Amino acid sequence: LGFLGAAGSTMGAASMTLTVQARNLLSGDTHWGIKQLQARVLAVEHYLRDQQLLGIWGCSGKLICCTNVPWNSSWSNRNLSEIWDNMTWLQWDKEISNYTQIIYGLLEESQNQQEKNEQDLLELD
Amino acid sequence: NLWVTVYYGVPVWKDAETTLFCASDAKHNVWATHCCVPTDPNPQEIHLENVTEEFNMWKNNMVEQMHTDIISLWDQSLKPCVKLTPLCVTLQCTNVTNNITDDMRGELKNCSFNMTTELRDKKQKVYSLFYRLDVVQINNKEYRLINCNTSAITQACPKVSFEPIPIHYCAPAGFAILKCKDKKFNGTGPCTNVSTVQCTHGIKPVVSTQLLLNGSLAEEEVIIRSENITNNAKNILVQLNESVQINCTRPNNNTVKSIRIGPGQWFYYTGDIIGDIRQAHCNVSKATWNETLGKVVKQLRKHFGNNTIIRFANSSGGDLEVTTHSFNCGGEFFYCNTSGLFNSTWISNDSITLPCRIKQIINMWQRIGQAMYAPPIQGVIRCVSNITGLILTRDGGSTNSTTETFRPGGGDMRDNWRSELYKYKVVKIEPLGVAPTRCKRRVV
Amino acid sequence: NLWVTVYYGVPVWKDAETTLFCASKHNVWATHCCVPTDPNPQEIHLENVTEEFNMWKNNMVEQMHTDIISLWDQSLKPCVKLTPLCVTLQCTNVTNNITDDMRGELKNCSFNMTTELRDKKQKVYSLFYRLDVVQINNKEYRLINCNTSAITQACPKVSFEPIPIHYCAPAGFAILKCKDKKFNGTGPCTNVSTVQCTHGIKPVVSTQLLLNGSLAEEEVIIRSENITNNAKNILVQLNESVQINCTRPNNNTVKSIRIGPGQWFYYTGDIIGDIRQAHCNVSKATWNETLGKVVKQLRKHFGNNTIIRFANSSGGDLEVTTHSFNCGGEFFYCNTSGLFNSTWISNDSITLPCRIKQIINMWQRIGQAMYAPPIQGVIRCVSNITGLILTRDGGSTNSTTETFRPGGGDMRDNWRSELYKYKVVKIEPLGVAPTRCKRRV
Amino acid sequence: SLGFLGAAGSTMGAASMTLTVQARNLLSGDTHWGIKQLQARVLAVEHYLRDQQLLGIWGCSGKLICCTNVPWNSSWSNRNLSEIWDNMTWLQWDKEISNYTQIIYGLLEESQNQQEKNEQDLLELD
Amino acid sequence: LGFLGAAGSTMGAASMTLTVQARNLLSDTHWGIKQLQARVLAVEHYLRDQQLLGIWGCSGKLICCTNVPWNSSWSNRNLSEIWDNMTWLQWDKEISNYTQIIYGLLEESQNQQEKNEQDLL
Amino acid sequence: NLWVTVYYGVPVWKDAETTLFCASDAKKHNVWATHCCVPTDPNPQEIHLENVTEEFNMWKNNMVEQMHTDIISLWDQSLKPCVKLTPLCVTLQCTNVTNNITDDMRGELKNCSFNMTTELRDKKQKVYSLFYRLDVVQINNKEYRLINCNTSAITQACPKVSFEPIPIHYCAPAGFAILKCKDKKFNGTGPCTNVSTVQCTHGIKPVVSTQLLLNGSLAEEEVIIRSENITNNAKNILVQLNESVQINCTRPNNNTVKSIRIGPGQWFYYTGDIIGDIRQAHCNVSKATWNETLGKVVKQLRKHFGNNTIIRFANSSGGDLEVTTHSFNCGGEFFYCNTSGLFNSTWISSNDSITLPCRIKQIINMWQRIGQAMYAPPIQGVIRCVSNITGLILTRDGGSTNSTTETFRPGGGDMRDNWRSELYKYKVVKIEPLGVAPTRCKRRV
Ligand SMILES: *[C@@H]1O[C@H](CO)[C@@H](O[C@@H]2O[C@H](CO)[C@@H](O[C@@H]3O[C@H](CO[C@H]4O[C@H](CO)[C@@H](O)[C@H](O)[C@@H]4O)[C@@H](O)[C@H](O[C@H]4O[C@H](CO)[C@@H](O)[C@H](O)[C@@H]4O)[C@@H]3O)[C@H](O)[C@H]2NC(C)=O)[C@H](O)[C@H]1NC(C)=O
Ligand SMILES: *[C@@H]1O[C@H](CO)[C@@H](O[C@@H]2O[C@H](CO)[C@@H](O[C@@H]3O[C@H](CO[C@H]4O[C@H](CO)[C@@H](O)[C@H](O)[C@@H]4O)[C@@H](O)[C@H](O[C@H]4O[C@H](CO)[C@@H](O)[C@H](O)[C@@H]4O)[C@@H]3O)[C@H](O)[C@H]2NC(C)=O)[C@H](O)[C@H]1NC(C)=O
Ligand SMILES: *[C@@H]1O[C@H](CO)[C@@H](O[C@@H]2O[C@H](CO)[C@@H](O)[C@H](O)[C@H]2NC(C)=O)[C@H](O)[C@H]1NC(C)=O
Ligand SMILES: *[C@@H]1O[C@H](CO)[C@@H](O)[C@H](O)[C@H]1NC(C)=O
Ligand SMILES: *[C@@H]1O[C@H](CO)[C@@H](O)[C@H](O)[C@H]1NC(C)=O
Ligand SMILES: *[C@@H]1O[C@H](CO)[C@@H](O)[C@H](O)[C@H]1NC(C)=O
Ligand SMILES: *[C@@H]1O[C@H](CO)[C@@H](O)[C@H](O)[C@H]1NC(C)=O
Ligand SMILES: *[C@@H]1O[C@H](CO)[C@@H](O)[C@H](O)[C@H]1NC(C)=O
Ligand SMILES: *[C@@H]1O[C@H](CO)[C@@H](O)[C@H](O)[C@H]1NC(C)=O
Ligand SMILES: *[C@@H]1O[C@H](CO)[C@@H](O)[C@H](O)[C@H]1NC(C)=O
Ligand SMILES: *[C@@H]1O[C@H](CO)[C@@H](O)[C@H](O)[C@H]1NC(C)=O
Ligand SMILES: *[C@@H]1O[C@H](CO)[C@@H](O)[C@H](O)[C@H]1NC(C)=O
Ligand SMILES: *[C@@H]1O[C@H](CO)[C@@H](O)[C@H](O)[C@H]1NC(C)=O
Ligand SMILES: *[C@@H]1O[C@H](CO)[C@@H](O)[C@H](O)[C@H]1NC(C)=O
Ligand SMILES: *[C@@H]1O[C@H](CO)[C@@H](O)[C@H](O)[C@H]1NC(C)=O
Ligand SMILES: *[C@@H]1O[C@H](CO)[C@@H](O)[C@H](O)[C@H]1NC(C)=O
Ligand SMILES: *[C@@H]1O[C@H](CO)[C@@H](O)[C@H](O)[C@H]1NC(C)=O
Repeated sequence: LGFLGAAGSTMGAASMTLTVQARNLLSGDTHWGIKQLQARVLAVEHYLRDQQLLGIWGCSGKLICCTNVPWNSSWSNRNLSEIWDNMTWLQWDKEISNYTQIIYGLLEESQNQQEKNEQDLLELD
Repeated sequence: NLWVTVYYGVPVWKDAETTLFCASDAKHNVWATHCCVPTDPNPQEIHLENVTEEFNMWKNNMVEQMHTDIISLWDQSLKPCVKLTPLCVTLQCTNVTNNITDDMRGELKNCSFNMTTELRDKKQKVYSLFYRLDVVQINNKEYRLINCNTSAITQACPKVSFEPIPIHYCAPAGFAILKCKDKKFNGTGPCTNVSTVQCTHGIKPVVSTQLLLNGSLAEEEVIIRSENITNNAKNILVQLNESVQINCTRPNNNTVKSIRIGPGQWFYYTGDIIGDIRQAHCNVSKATWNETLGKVVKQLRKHFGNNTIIRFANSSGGDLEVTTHSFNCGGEFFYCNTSGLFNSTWISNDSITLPCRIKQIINMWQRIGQAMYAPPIQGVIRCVSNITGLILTRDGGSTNSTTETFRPGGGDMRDNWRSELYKYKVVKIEPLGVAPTRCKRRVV
Repeated sequence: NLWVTVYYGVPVWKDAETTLFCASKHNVWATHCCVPTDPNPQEIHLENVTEEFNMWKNNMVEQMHTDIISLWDQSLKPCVKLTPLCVTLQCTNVTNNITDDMRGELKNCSFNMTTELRDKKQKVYSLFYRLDVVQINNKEYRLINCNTSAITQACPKVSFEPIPIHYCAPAGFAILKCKDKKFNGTGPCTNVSTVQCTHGIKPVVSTQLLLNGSLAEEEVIIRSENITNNAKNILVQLNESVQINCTRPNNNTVKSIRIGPGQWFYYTGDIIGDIRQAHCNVSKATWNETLGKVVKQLRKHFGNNTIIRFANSSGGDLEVTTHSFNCGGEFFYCNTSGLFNSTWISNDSITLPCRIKQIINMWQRIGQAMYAPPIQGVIRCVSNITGLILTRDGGSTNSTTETFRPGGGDMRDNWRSELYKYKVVKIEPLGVAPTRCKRRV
Repeated sequence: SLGFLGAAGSTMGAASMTLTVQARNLLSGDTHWGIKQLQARVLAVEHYLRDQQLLGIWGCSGKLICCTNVPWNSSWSNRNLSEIWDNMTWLQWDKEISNYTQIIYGLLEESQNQQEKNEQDLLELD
Repeated sequence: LGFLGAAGSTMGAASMTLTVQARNLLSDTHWGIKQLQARVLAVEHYLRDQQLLGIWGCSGKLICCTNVPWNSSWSNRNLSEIWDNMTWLQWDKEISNYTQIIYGLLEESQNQQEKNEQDLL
Repeated sequence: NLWVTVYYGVPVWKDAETTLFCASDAKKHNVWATHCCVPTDPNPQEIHLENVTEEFNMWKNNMVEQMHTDIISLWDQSLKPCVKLTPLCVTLQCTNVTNNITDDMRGELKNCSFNMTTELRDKKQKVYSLFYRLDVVQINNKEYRLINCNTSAITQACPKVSFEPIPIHYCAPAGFAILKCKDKKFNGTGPCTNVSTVQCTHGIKPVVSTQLLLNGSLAEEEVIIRSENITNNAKNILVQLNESVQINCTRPNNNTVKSIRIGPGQWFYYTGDIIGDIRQAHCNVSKATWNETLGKVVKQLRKHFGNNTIIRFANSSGGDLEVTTHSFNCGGEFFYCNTSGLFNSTWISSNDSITLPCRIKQIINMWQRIGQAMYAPPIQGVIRCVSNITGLILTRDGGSTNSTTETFRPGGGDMRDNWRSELYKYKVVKIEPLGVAPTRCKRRV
């Protein structure tokens, strides 16, 4: 399908559309010219912020990444079978509201530790 | 077995506000000049399977942008044009008396004044006819133009066409336009048939005050949409599922003359008139009108009770711009009397002829401080247009008589675009998210 | 033995220039600085950091100058022009209810102005101050700027009252603060911290003496780019404020006319009651103690065996020789010679007369004249002196007696006071260092 | 954690654990005024991208800390390693050298070129 | 040697300058806008190239080997001609507008590889 | 047994339009320099490309189009803050200047008077001045108005602003490169084998003139004649000379310039009087040089027309002064010089400098646009300028009956042609870093 045809997709099914969603993110009177110029700049800023975060978390090389952060019961209490193919991703997303900063902080810290540990030992005399 | 996985490129979005740009493709038309992007929307439609969305037309920021953008284009288009400041002089006038019917007695005045010309040193005496609506007595009598005590007036440039053409609004990267596909949607429902486009439908900016012209029709039934049905002080936007054809003319054959005032600045004169003097008129089929209103009433009573009697009275007192049906017909500005359309009470072929007046000074968008002068148009004017909807208000002040009254409404023009784009929403794309996987990062 | 290793995100910076944005109802400042500031200062004190500051080279001063000029020019852009009024005036003196501290100061003028219709003229009467009117030669007069510049009426609905202004760094930049007690404006500073934005600095415009600014804290602090060089101004920051109560005592009437379609002109009309000169009241006791404190601090720069005298101002135009400020929206010019008479050898207030002027050539710029519409009623304000601009009279022959004269200068020096503590730097995330490891291959 | 540049007083070694905060604060989050603001945003982006491009070129993309295959030259600096990492901050370090920037970058560019061409030959062989 | 210097060199030889080119791709209201528009476009083109290398799994390498088989239909020219005699300009003329075909194929190979790894982890 | 190999930083490009930025050197109030505040590099680069071929087409070149667009804009922006002369167009009363003038230049000037508004709105002042007849049109007793009064507002150019052309370098934005053809003898309408890449163009002065190309690039080997279509007689022929010819032009009379205030800081300048001799403006070009130069051009034309042809020169078609004469700016004044003295002879199968008269006018419809006008303040003192002719613009009459005799005449057209000549050797391309090729490697899985 095309962009967003995955809207009704389950979390499992949705994994096969990560490339259509990703490829469509980039690009397609004084006051008019400025407004459109501003819009283009903002699109770039949003793009870069997302890339920076994936970089920081160590998942910049993939559309799908396993992290070194455990899942918390304070975030959700559902089964793997409940979530995959028995859940539509759009709803899964509303269900994780307010957990964004918690999760990001954890991703940053676990990545900080992994890089540090590798520097101390794999690079060791 | 409890871990975190992260994804990029997930099909997720949030309600969002961004700036849209226009595009249109089909001479010196302002809309055509401005909306320079080619469109050609061949791949636009993507259906979203298993999607329900919340829409709310009354909070549509796109309406606000159209209002803003339309005014901006209008003003910009009039900047490189002739200023008529030099015409704020004492004007001497007498009555036009020749070949005038009763309906037009005193309507036109024969005026003259001392105008400047190319050299500062030279003056010229000129003559013109005016509609009484544009001229005020000073107090053989002396007059001034109505705008001179408030602001300078600018003459619109004759080559420039403001004729509305379909305009498509296109999203910037990172955004999408989401559309409701529900024939019974009243503007705020949780639509269960949703699709998206990158650029929307070509909707033309037709501007009017009592009834709505050249819009879309409802697919199956008349739909009555209001932000608060209960609130009497709201415009009710009624969309018809059938159009009503209306024919409207300006029967007098106008001679247009022009005089140079400045180095390249020219002013257009009304000249004189060929043919007996008559007022302007619009014609609506009586039977069609009666069927149309009855259809509205049935739906209206579904909201207000099917044992209710509904009176459709004419407009309330107020300024011409408020009480009449105002529209642009062939470049001319008409102010028509709609009382002839609202004289029935609903309980359990000839046309309707509506007299109309013409005014050349327009305080468009009700923004006081500026005025535009509409040059006279050579010959006669005829246009045909479709009534695709209307605006009503409740009169209120009920006595629990179960007899509601709905006079015609009015207001700014935001409601006009809200009606046409009631089905569209804008969202932002959000590519990142996580899930409760059982996979841990595999590390040394 | 050692290898090159590189890092990203290294906490270092370089001196740099950039554009700071402004952040905080018909007030020009409020309108422009529509962006709110965060409620949280977010200041990080740095440990083990010394930084070098130089207030005389702080480019933030230049930015503020540019920004203020822009706002004034923008603000007057949509206002009615008064060029239709550059006509010959017929004037006589106002002689009734005169105390003679203003004899001939105000004149009664009349003129034929254009009304909204071009073919109708009207006789109008008004009262003008001598400062705005010159003789052409019941004599023929003209406004002072009708031979040099266009005159624009400031819009009656727009306030220019200064509000605190905060400047904020763009991403990639940071602002460092000095905050070193008794710092003289230059060199290494050890009380350094990092901030996102400056505090709110109110852009009060004045000459000779600075009003409603920051204090010197514990001691009076005197700063100059060069102590010896008499070409430099001396910025004296007081450690306590001095209040001054200033008024325009006459009860005025405001009248207006249409000079065009939607074009209204405002004028002084009539005066209710009798005539009194504008004036400012300064406590002498406070003032005399204040000056002594200033001298005690000046002594560390010139020697404690030197005798000091304070002189009145030098010659120049009104904007140069008198103290100037905006009070109630009116423009006051005050004679401060009475404040600088004494010598220091090793309620009892003073009243300073003031003058009122309506046509203002702002910022020492010529070609853009602003007309100040009249204010009805009586004007009163109380302002705080927080510092002075002084110069050393110069001409010294090493006589051991020195004289300091009130100075003044470009508005940049006033902003230089509150911008004293701030510096902006660019962040440089990359760096290289030696280590033990070689890249794994 | 002190936050952005709170590491200014930290030793070079200690400061390595704050590289992430410094990275986070590099991205953001009247006709003339509008232009000035656009210029500011564009330049910030250009600087960000230039640093990322170079990390790519030098083969350290995705890392905050990267070992290279370029040996250290004592002509740039000849100091005790323990003094560098434990008794100096990064700001002091930068000031200590404030040189040889182009030399180092040239060495990094080439050592990456050597590594990628060697990988290409080996992979075509197997 | 220099920016786009060895333009006439063969495709194989040309590998020696690919880095110089990469390093040189990054840096009155009407005038100011023209310049901003130019800067923005340069950024957009740059990011699109990076995005493509990302989606194909080549973002970490200047020179990338992929698993997409070569189609003799696109070109039946020999490696002995392509790397040793032809230049990149000539080659591009002979790519005969099949670039987008290859892009679609590269994208599919990458999708398969990322999914397979995730199932294996 | 092949797969796809992906490369980044690939040395390929495409023809592409983009704008260039303007740069200038370190050498006031010069309009060009004021706009082009970006300095050029002290050390320019050029890389010759070995085993390179390219194609140039000067007739389809957006570099020229940009230069035109920007030069117009700059001109107009420069006049934005200058005093408008709107109040100046009042009934003008004139008599002819005949008492001090020789029969030559007699009748060129009129002595006119008018009542103009001064600093105060209540007053007018009586002003009289000298005018060229070309700026004044009769109304009908003697009664005149300014010639462009009934077309547009006239703005006085600001007297401090210099328009003297300075070399301008156009520089590529990142992602783009400028290619140039170094072939010693080519017409730039096709393939080139000596090609190099540069960051910026050679500086080109923004000289404005018609039917004659002044202070440009000189050909090095021979006269080179180029056109878009040789057989199309409706097109201009650009002739690039390989030897320059010096032309000495003057405005010989010593005037007096006066000025008045017409408003609050508004100054108007006009010619007050003339002291001494009154003579027509003129230009002097060596005859011998001209005949040899023209002969070289003819030899070059013969290469395209035949061994037995007859090459006739004649003057241009009649029409507006602006298209008919060799217009140019000399010392800041606008000259409209005769052409016929140089185009009379037919070529068959001290130095007697030719003197041509020049007209001068102060109201100019700049850039051949209608609806705008500028007034040239009078310039105080005697004016002399000496310049180099580096090229010519001619048309062929066509309508051939194969008589073998053909006529060439001076002619003009859009001023872009002047810049096409200077830019005939440059092209702009977009750099395209990605590409693919077949390989013997596959990824490890
Ligand atoms: C609802 O929708 C309808 C249908 O589109 C609109 O009706 C149209 O209104 C426009 C504007 O008045 C009409 O266009 C004008 O037609 C004039 C007459 O043209 C005749 O001859 C041509 C052939 O040459 C026929 O195609 C045409 O049907 C007529 O028989 C022209 O003279 C007008 O020209 C104007 O502009 C030119 C420059 O472009 C000037 O030189 C002219 O002097 C003049 O100013 C113009 O083209 C159009 O014909 C109507 N369509 C139909 C089917 O009748 C309604 O107006 C719209 N309602 C609302 C409220 O918007
Ligand atoms: C092709 O190229 C030639 C270059 O030689 C051009 O001819 C030159 O034109 C310029 C512009 O008018 C001349 O420069 C002017 O010269 C005037 C004469 O003064 C002479 O003596 C002084 C003594 O120091 C010299 O510096 C000066 O160069 C002259 O030799 C000056 O009075 C002018 O200054 C005034 O005008 C300028 C305008 O920019 C102002 O900036 C100044 O403040 C001042 O008001 C000016 O310097 C130059 O002299 C000419 N060269 C020759 C032959 O002498 C041709 O014009 C050009 N072709 C075309 C198409 O024009
Ligand atoms: C342009 O073509 C010439 C050949 O005409 C190239 O010369 C080669 O030089 C290398 C050494 O650097 C030799 O090993 C080759 O054998 C030469 N080629 C031939 C056919 O003899 C020259 O390198 C080419 N220039 C560029 C930039 O590629
Ligand atoms: C919507 O639901 C149907 C089952 O009724 C399913 O086959 C289809 O794939 C779903 N749509 C999407 C985008 O997954
Ligand atoms: C989950 O979050 C709570 C806070 O609500 C915290 O106390 C707990 O330690 C967290 N557990 C894990 C496994 O992260
Ligand atoms: C986030 O917190 C709010 C608090 O009111 C809650 O309503 C909402 O459901 C939460 N979102 C989640 C847990 O997805
Ligand atoms: C608006 O809607 C509410 C709920 O239906 C109703 O109570 C209210 O009366 C409405 N507005 C007014 C002013 O009637
Ligand atoms: C409605 O009709 C009445 C009947 O005379 C009239 O007075 C009134 O003005 C009409 N509408 C308006 C504008 O009030
Ligand atoms: C008016 O006032 C001036 C003060 O400048 C004085 O010189 C003059 O004599 C006065 N004239 C009259 C009428 O007394
Ligand atoms: C107004 O104009 C008349 C013209 O007769 C003149 O006498 C009178 O003095 C003028 N009045 C003023 C105040 O200038
Ligand atoms: C200030 O400048 C003068 C010269 O103008 C010099 O003699 C003196 O030493 C300078 N003093 C300082 C504080 O640098
Ligand atoms: C002078 O002052 C008295 C007292 O307020 C007042 O009654 C009188 O009218 C004033 N005279 C004039 C000319 O204003
Ligand atoms: C960098 O090298 C230059 C070469 O002379 C030197 O002047 C400069 O001081 C060096 N940088 C520092 C500050 O160490
Ligand atoms: C491919 O063609 C070239 C040139 O004709 C030839 O040298 C080569 O042997 C052919 N096949 C291969 C790859 O050997
Ligand atoms: C010019 O004007 C004078 C008036 O003195 C007249 O004698 C002469 O003939 C006129 N010349 C022409 C050709 O207009
Ligand atoms: C233009 O060139 C073509 C050859 O490409 C030629 O056939 C044609 O006749 C030329 N046009 C004219 C008017 O000679
Ligand atoms: C005659 O024509 C030939 C080409 O056929 C040319 O090479 C030769 O130079 C010409 N000779 C003359 C005298 O024009």
